[PDB]
Amino acid sequence: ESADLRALAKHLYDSYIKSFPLTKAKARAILTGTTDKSPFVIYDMNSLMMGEDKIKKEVAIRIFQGCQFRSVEAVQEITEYAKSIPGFVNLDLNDQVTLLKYGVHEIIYTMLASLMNKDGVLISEGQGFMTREFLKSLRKPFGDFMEPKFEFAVKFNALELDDSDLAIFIAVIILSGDRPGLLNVKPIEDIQDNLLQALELQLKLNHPESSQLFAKLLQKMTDLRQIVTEHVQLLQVIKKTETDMSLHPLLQEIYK
Ligand SMILES: CC/C=C\C/C=C\C/C=C\C/C=C\C=C\[C@H](O)CCCC(=O)O
Repeated sequence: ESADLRALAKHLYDSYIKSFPLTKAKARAILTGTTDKSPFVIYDMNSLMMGEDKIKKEVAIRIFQGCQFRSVEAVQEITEYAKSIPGFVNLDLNDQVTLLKYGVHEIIYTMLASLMNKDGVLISEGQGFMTREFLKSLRKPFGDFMEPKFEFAVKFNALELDDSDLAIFIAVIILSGDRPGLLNVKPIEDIQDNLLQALELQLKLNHPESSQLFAKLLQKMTDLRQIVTEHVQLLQVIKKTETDMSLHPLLQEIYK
């Protein structure tokens, strides 16, 4: 019955709204311009300092540290959303951790796209907007830190997916039965099968005129992996040239 799939889709979308304060709908509203949600833009040094005063230690590293914090924040959000996925908490505690460890970043960059356009990205819950040109001008090796993300966002945002779609998709990402070290693989794949069935109906009903979106979308998981890898490298480079820089223990744990 497809009525069981629609019901599953609604459960997931409902938890998605409850687990993420800044949705794509809100982001897009802000990005396309209103008066109350008009963001402050940061494109240079002055505006940066000006922003630290209106939005609420060298520029590059100080900024990068913000990224860390935010990432940790997102993880917490994703972790809580994972629990609402039917069957997920019923799995071996070890596997629950495995799926989270690997799936967390691919989900961070997927949702990050919602906050990006070709010229920049929203920060601090939509309160601010930092230009891609500023980030790209940062000091090596932090200048080439965000470029891969912007590249993906532009390509991915072209699918024109909305929140209700993204919720089933990140559910599928988490429930991947091919993660390194999964003890009990079968029960996991059984859940993804169902999720995939929800995403397939969801997309067809929500994007009737959009040919083979389901396939196009599933392909993007390829781009996501690439993004994660490149990051791990660069991240390992910062480690050596910046031995005086911290790293949240939760993030260090995920990269082993
Ligand atoms: C208060 C905000 C200050 C600086 C943030 C500026 C840009 C953040 C925009 C996107 C980053 C969001 C999440 C994380 C992105 C990075 O890719 C994570 C880097 C840390 C890591 O994952 O190892």
